[PDB]
Order: sequence, then C-alpha cells, then structure tokens
Amino acid sequence: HPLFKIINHSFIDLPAPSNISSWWNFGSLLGVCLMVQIITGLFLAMHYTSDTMTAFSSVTHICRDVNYGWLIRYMHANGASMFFICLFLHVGRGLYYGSYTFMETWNIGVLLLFAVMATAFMGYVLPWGQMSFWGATVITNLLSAIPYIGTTLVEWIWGGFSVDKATLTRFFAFHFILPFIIAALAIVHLLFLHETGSNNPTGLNSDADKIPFHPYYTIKDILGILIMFLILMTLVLFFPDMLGDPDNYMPANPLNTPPHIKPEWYFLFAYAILRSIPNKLGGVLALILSILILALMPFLHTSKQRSLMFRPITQILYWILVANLLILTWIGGQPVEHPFIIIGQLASISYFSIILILMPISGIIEDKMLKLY
Amino acid sequence: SHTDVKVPDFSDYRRASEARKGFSYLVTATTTVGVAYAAKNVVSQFVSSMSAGKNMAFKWRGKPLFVRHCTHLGCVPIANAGDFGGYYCPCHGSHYDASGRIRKGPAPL
Amino acid sequence: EFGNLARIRHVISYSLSPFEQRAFPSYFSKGIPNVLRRTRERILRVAPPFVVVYLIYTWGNQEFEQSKRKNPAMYE
Amino acid sequence: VDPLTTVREHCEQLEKCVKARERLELCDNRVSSRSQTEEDCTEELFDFLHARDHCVAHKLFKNL
Amino acid sequence: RTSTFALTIAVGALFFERAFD
Amino acid sequence: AGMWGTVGAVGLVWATD
Amino acid sequence: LHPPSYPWSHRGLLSSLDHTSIRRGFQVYKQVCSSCHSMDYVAYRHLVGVCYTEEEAKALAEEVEVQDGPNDDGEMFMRPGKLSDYFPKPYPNPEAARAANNGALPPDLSYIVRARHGGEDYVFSLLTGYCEPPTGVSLREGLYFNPYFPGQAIGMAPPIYTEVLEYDDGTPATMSQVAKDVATFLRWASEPEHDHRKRMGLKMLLMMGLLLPLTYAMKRHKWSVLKSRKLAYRPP
Ligand code: HEC
Ligand code: HEM
Ligand code: HEM
Repeated sequence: HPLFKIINHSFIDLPAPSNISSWWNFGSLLGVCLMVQIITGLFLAMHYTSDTMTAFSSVTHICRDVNYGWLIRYMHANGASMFFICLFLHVGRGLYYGSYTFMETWNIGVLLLFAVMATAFMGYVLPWGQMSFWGATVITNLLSAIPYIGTTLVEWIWGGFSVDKATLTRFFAFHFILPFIIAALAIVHLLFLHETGSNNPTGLNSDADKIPFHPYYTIKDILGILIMFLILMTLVLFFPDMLGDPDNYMPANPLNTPPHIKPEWYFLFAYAILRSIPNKLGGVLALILSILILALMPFLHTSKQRSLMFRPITQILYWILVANLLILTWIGGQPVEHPFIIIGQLASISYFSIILILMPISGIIEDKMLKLY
Repeated sequence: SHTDVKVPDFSDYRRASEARKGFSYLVTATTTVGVAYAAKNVVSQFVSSMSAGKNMAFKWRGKPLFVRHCTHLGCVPIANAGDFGGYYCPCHGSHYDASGRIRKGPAPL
Repeated sequence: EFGNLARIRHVISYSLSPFEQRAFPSYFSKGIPNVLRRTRERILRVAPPFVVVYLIYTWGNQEFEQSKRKNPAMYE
Repeated sequence: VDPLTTVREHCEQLEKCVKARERLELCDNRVSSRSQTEEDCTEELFDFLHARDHCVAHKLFKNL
Repeated sequence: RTSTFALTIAVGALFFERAFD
Repeated sequence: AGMWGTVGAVGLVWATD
Repeated sequence: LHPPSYPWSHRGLLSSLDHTSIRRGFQVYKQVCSSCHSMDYVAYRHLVGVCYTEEEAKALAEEVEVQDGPNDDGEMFMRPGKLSDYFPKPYPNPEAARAANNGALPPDLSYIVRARHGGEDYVFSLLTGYCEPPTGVSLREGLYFNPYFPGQAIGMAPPIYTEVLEYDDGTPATMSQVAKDVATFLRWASEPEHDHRKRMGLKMLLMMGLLLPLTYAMKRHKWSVLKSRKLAYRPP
C-alpha cells in the first residue's frame, strides 16, 4: 500500500544498528517535543491575542482562568526548555560519535538549529512582559550591526522605529510558522539519513548486525518518551519557574527595563560570546559562527576512525569543549564585571581553538600512534 | 559441523509455561490500562480547555430577552410583522403569534 | 531493506525465547557492577575537565565577591 | 508584640548573631569612626543582616 | 486471548481512571 | 474482532464518561 | 543583598497553601494595600478559595462600588460590584496612582510575587526589612530605607505595624503575622492554581512510579532475546 510502504520503510522494517545507546533516543524525543511545543503553542495561541492590548492579559487569563491553561502554558514553556535540552544532547551525540560525516543530514541539521533558536526568541517575545520587550529590542538591535543595510533591516523587522505592536503581531506569525517550517526541515533530515542509515557508537560498519525497529527501537523510544515526560511533568507540576525569569509576569514597561537583563539559558552562552568580543560586529559574527562552526565541522575531520569510542585524546578535548560550553553558559548569567569578563574572553578563545585547531591536530596524532599516518 | 557444536547454555538467562506468558501479558495489560487511564484524564481536560402589540429585548444573558405586550436556525424574529400579529423571522418565514407560538412556517417549537 | 545487506558468512547465532528466559535479569545485581566498571573507566577521563571547572566557578564567585567587597581603607 | 521583633531579638542573642552583631556594632561604630572615609558599612550591615535573618527564618515562621 | 487481552485492558483502564481520579 | 467492537465500546463509555 | 531562605508551609512539595492565612492576607490587601495597589487580573471569582468562597467573595463583591459600575456615560465611578466584578482599583488611571505615589508607581500586586526574584521572600523582607540606614542616606521623596529594597529607597510606604489592622480571625495582628499572612494571599493570587497543580503532580508521581518499571520490564522482555543471543563463528 503506497502510504503504508513509506511508513514501513521508515519505522518498521528499517534496518537499524543493534548497539546504539540511549543517546540515539534523543532525536525521536525532539520530534515528540516539537509536536508537543506545537500543540501546546496552538492552545497558547488560542485564547491568546497578538495585541499588546490583550496579549499579556489573556495569557494571565490562561494562567488564571483558561481551562487547564496554567497547565498548557507551562507545558509549552518547559517543553521549549526540554526541546533545547534534547537538541543540545542530540548535537553532542553527533559531535562525539562522528555522525557529521553524514554531511547532508548535518547541514539540514545545522540549519535546523538556527531555526529552533529563532522560534525560541519568537515564543519568548510573545507574552509581552518586561523581559520579553527588553530582550527583543536587544537582539533586534543585534541586526543593526550589519555594516551597510543594518539599520533598514532592523527597522523592517521591528516594522517601525522601535519594537511596538507592529513587532508583536508579526513575530506572532513567524512563531506560528517557523515551528511548521522547522518541522518540515526535519522531514528532510529523516530522508537524507535513511539513504545512509544511522551510525553506531563504535563508528564501524554495522551492516553485519542490524535488527528491525518495530520491536527493538520502538519500545526503546516509548521508554525514552516516558522518561522525558516524567522530567517534563516534574518540571511543570513541581518547579514551574526554576528556568524562567520572574520578569515575565511584568507587563512590558515600554518605558522601564529590568535592572538585570539576560537572554534565556539555552542561548545564554550565545550572548556570552557576544559580550566577549569588544566590537559589536565582531560579537554578532562570532555569535553566528558559534552556531555555524558546527556546519563547518564535517570538513575538519582528519581521522581515519569515525567515532570517538577508540580515540581517548579527542575524547579529552571533547569533554573540555563540553566543560567550557557550560562555563560560557554560566558567564552569560554573570553580570559585566571582573573577572567574569576575562573568563568569557578566554572561554570563547578556547571554544573556537578546540573546535578549529586542537581536534584535527589531535586526530593526526592519534593516527600517528596507531602507525596509520 | 552440523552436530559438532551443541546449543550453548542459556540457563543463565533461562527462566523456569503459559503461566509465565500470562504474567507477561498481565504486565502489558496493566500498562495499557495505565496508558488508558492517563488518556481519559489528558483527553478530557485536553478537550476541557476549549470549554467555556410590541416586543422588546434587553440581551439578557447574551441572548435577546423578548418582552412583549427562532426555533429554526436561530435568527431574531421581527416583532410587529407577520401574518399572526406576533412575530416573523426573515430567515425562513416562521410566523409566531403574540404568544410566541410558531403558527406557520418551518420553525419547530 | 533486509536481505542484500552484507556478505556475512558462517556466523551461527543462537537465541532463546523471551518467555523462556527469565523475565527481568537483575540489573543492579549483575549489570551495575559492570556499569560501575564502565563508568569508572571513562570517568577517569570525563570528570577531569569538570574538576577544573568547578574550581573556576568557585574561584570566580569569591573573586568577584571580593571585587565588590569595598575596603573601609579605600577612600578612607 | 510582633514575634518578628522578639525573634529578631532572640536571634541576635544567638552567639552567632551576637558575633555577627559584634561585627555590625564594630562596623557601625566604624561608620561613625571616620568622616572623610567611605566606611558606609552597608556591606557589614548586610553581612550581619543576612546572618541574623537566616537565624530568624530558622525560628520565626514557627512562632508566626 | 488477544482480543480479551485488549478487552479487559480497556475495562481496566476504564475503572482505574475513576479510582485514580 | 467481534470482541474488539465490544472492547472499544466499553473503553468508549469510560473515556466519554 | 541575597534574601535568605524562608520556611513557607505551602511551599512544601506535596503540601498546599493555607487558605486561612490567604484569607487573612486578602484582608490585609483590602484594608491596607488596595489604596495604592489593586488585584486587577484577580476578580472576586478569582478571589474564591477556602480563604473566601464565592459566597464570601460575593460579600466582598458587593462590598465595593468603585468603578464596578458606570453611568450614563461610563465615566468616573458610578456603581457597586458583584461576583463578576473584578477587583477594585485605587486609581482609575496610571496618572492617578503616579500622582498619589510621589510620582512613583504603586504596582498592582496580582503577579507581584512571581515578578520579583525570590518574590515571597522579597515581599516579606521589603515589607519588614527597612532596617537602619547607617550612613550616606538621602531619601528624596516619600522613600523608606530598606536594605532589602534594591535602592534602600523603597517609597513603598511601610504600611504595616503591630496591630496595623485587626484580623477578623483574631490572630494577633503583629507586623510579621500581618506580613506573613498577606504574603500567603498574594502568593495564592499570583498562582490561583498552586494547590490544584500539586495534586496533579502527586498523581503524576504515583502514575510514573507505577508505569516506569512496567515499561522497563516490557522493554527488557523484548530486548532479552537479543541480550541473550550467543554468536559463534564456525569457519568450515
Ligand atoms: C500608602 C502607600 C502605600 C501602601 C499602604 C503600600 N505601598 Fe507599595 N508602593 C507604594 C509606592 C508609592 C510605590 C512606588 C515606589 C517606586 O515606584 O519607586 C510602591 C511600590 C511597591 C513595590 C515595587 C518595589 C519593587 O521591588 O519594584 C512592591 C513590591 C510594593 N510596593 C509592595 C507593597 C506591599 C507588599 C504592601 C502591603 C502588604 C504595600 N506595598 C503597601 C506605596 C504604598
Ligand atoms: C506552531 C506551533 C506553535 C504555536 C502555535 C505556538 C504559540 C505560542 C503562543 C501563543 C505563545 C504565547 C503564550 C505563552 O506565553 O506561553 C507561545 C509562547 C512560547 N513558545 Fe510557542 N508556539 C508554537 C511552537 C513553539 C515551539 C516549537 C517552541 C520552541 C522552540 C516554542 C517556544 C515558545 C516559548 C519559549 C514561548 C514563551 C513561553 C513563556 O511565556 O515563557 N513554541 N507559543
Ligand atoms: C529540529 C531538530 C531536530 C530533530 C527533530 C531531529 C530529529 C532527528 C531524528 C528523528 C533522527 C533519527 C534518529 C537518530 O538518528 O537518533 C535524527 C538523526 C540525526 N540527527 Fe537530528 N534532529 C534535529 C536536529 C539536528 C541537528 C541540529 C543535528 C546536528 C548537530 C542533527 C544531527 C543528526 C544526526 C547526525 C543524525 C544521525 C545520527 C545517527 O543516527 O547516527 N540533528 N535527527
């Protein structure tokens, strides 16, 4: 049956490696999350208006009156946080096990990330709080950095001299579409992957040992979905504001600003990077490269082994990279003052030097140790 | 060859027959029950979100409160018009008497 | 698809029925000792970086704290 | 009588708060110690404040 | 039986809802 | 299959309530 | 200054808000805080709780005539309110508040606790943390030194004193008792669902404790087959 053939071809009789660990669950979790974010976003869109006049209010109404609104709204927010947790672990799996040699899958991949990042800003700006307002102005102004056409672009997006209703209503649509957009791009992802099949943690050709997916990696994905739902509902029903900033519950003071303004955790480091480069433009570029350096990653693979299971020096460099990514996430939070700044500057220098320089040199050294080079 | 190697010992994994199967099924049954329990809860509340000779009306309770001295498709009957000196609904021709009783047309009650 | 995947030869693959094998082999009892082995093997290469980090965070916090700390003598 | 006052007083009596208070007292005395100086003591004030306050919460809400 | 398996399960979920609720 | 109709009906009543 | 910890009862994981206090804090707001602050998003219907059921809320609903009703032209304030009547506002216009608040703004306090970092604590601290300005203190206009306050120049007039008001329940109206009680109410209003949720969370923990080992057991059933597979290489 031509509709059931594709479903069989991608989920039932798909030959999968028998030895893939739990990490490989995470991408499926992302798909489940996207669904969750989107469906939650629907109800969030329902009973919601893009009007600075009623946007903040009906939402409070959702938090107060909408039937189970408090539940759907905080499920949407903590599901965005869960989406970025699963996204970061998915990207870390791709970096560690050498899955970036699937270059088309990775590029659909790197793009996917930029998109998800935007949807965050989108969802973020939408409740029209104090923090949303001052956060939007900040990143929109990031664009002004552009050398020649910057001012125009910023004003275009804002739809006026400064973010105001004009922005809220349009940002609303992107945040209603980018989700649909990213969703499709993911579909491209799955196709560009089945052409090659998934990778295994040993990094070897797993053609000799492949099993079906229906009874082996389906119940595994169901168990991972159940565990992710446990973490999401203990994030929603027990600590609903440990990841947000209380500023949200403040109707935007078109006039006043939050003494401490911080982008959300998922992007915290991103901005940390910006804060580091003295030049505004430099910051914007480095920021972009921060995400883009990944796309650049499949051209930096200089080893004869795909995965890092048998590569201890590059394992050490990888965990140092995860370490200073956590450091950059912390610094972003810290205010502008000594010595947070220096750490930020170093941490950014170390991040770009480990990804650009240290890992291919280490892979060359590791090939020399096995009498291969 | 064909017989040189006997099946290795799986006793390490081997469990002590329909009883075993029943227990395993029982497990699946309970889990399905759990899934279903959550389903009724989630779906219900899920759906629950979408849940909440003259005449004169004051829109009481969001509906026209006719006070005087359409059962069919819900339009407003027009007072002081019609063939029964009560009401007439320009939507499909239902004529209501002064008592508001449907006398002619397709209005049900 | 299955079939036409790899030229694997002479690889007998014995197996046992699911309902025939013990339903739930002890994980804590048997698996975790090896898990401990597994984790200890890598941790020796995993925590070192984080070991460094915590230190950075700690030092930074107090340092920044002292930085803010004003000296009565300063402008005294 | 506000238990807050009483508890605050009590906590202050706690040797820990007593010592924290010692600091504050020495420091507030220091506030008046010099004029051209910038011995605001806000820092030491806050130091004692938080310490004592921890004790307060440690034993105020129950009275509350 | 498979069909009864589902049947009793549906009924089990049926009552469990009330009890758990 | 016959009981499936019945099974669904039973669960339906529960879910619909 | 980093507000220290505080042992709020409702904050207990599976425990909930003490409505009695909540009630008491709604009184505190009605008699003191409503002169410059208003629970706009809160309505008498929202106000409903063990603290105040719709019936009691009705009393309060009928207890107000401010902007509850409009006139021939819907101007000024023209009629009392009822259950659907939303909470009265001390000011019909932001300017009004600004005018009657040193030019500053007394924020409606509907989501105030959520708004403030460590709100519940902050609130308590601010209302009861004016402390003492040791030096370099120049309060300009209707300000009140409070190290807990970010600028120690709160301008949130200290409106609570021993027996500031009188609790109908009779619980001694000490500044702290008053402060703590209103805190509860404010918290209650900020999250009218705090109690509702925690019950869900308890049901969620019980259901996940039932369902995680059972789904793990299924998975380990269907994966035992492979996990016992013994491979042997028998070159001819
Ligand atoms: C009779 C006057 C008055 C009373 C009574 C009053 N306030 Fe205020 N409050 C103000 C004014 C004026 C401001 C504006 C200060 C500013 O904007 O700088 C204010 C601002 C605040 C703020 C904002 C501070 C911040 O962190 O941004 C909080 C919180 C606050 N009040 C809490 C309370 C609480 C809690 C009560 C009682 C339980 C209360 N107020 C009673 C006059 C009052
Ligand atoms: C097409 C599907 C989606 C729709 C219709 C949608 C709609 C909305 C609406 C109406 C809001 C405002 C209500 C609120 O304040 O929570 C919102 C907020 C938000 N959305 Fe979405 N959304 C969708 C998908 C996504 C996705 C995929 C993400 C994750 C990248 C996301 C992240 C957010 C965030 C972070 C917020 C802010 C939540 C907060 O107030 O703290 N949404 N969404
Ligand atoms: C929109 C967000 C994304 C979704 C929903 C998503 C979803 C998926 C899914 C369902 C799979 C197949 C399951 C799996 O391989 O484990 C997969 C595979 C993969 N994804 Fe993603 N992905 C996303 C973003 C990314 C990004 C940003 C990268 C790059 C860092 C990436 C890299 C990969 C790789 C390399 C694979 C193949 C891994 C393997 O099977 O060995 N994906 N993705």
